[PDB]
Amino acid sequence: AQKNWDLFYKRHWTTREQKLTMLEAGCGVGNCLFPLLEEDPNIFAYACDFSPRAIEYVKQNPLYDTERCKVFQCDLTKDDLLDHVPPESVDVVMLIFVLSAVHPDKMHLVLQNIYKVLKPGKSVLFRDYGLYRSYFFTDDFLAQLFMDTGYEEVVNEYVFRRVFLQSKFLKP
Ligand SMILES: Nc1ncnc2c1ncn2[C@@H]1O[C@H](CSCC[C@H](N)C(=O)O)[C@@H](O)[C@H]1O
Repeated sequence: AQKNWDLFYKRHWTTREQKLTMLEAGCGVGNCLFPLLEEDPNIFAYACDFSPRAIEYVKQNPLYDTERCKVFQCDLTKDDLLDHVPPESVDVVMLIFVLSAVHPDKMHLVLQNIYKVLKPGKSVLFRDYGLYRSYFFTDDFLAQLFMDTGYEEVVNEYVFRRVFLQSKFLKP
């Protein structure tokens, strides 16, 4: 698994864009996130990625500042988010083009990990491929997955823009 994702380092925000605290799972090289962080200085981010070759690229980018963003390697499927992220401390979690890469059987080990750090009021902005080594999701299969892992859906919607899905789920 991670082997394939690490080989690649040798799927972008699309108008998805205060004391906001945010986590970007599968941050990547943080191409969209780092610009956002410069534009607003309030935002503190915890960026986590499966591949270490990606985390070094993230540190290399000039935009990277250590006091507006914390970057750490983590496999959400097995590694624990709480060890680097304080509990119920995040106002936004963004799963963008990342749940697809995770296997369906393990796909909820992440929604649960993200769940502990998410503040009870705050939600999880989602952006991923839909249908009607990634996998694609029908709008119902996905809403069930947050429901199975305890989150409550505010928005689930396919975008035609190969398909995309825009979904917002709120932790109770
Ligand atoms: N189980 C897993 N644990 C951690 N990161 C994972 C993962 N499965 C996929 N990823 C990460 O998912 C990311 C998706 S692509 C990068 C993010 C995208 N550019 C954005 O703007 O959000 C990759 O960086 C990959 O390493």
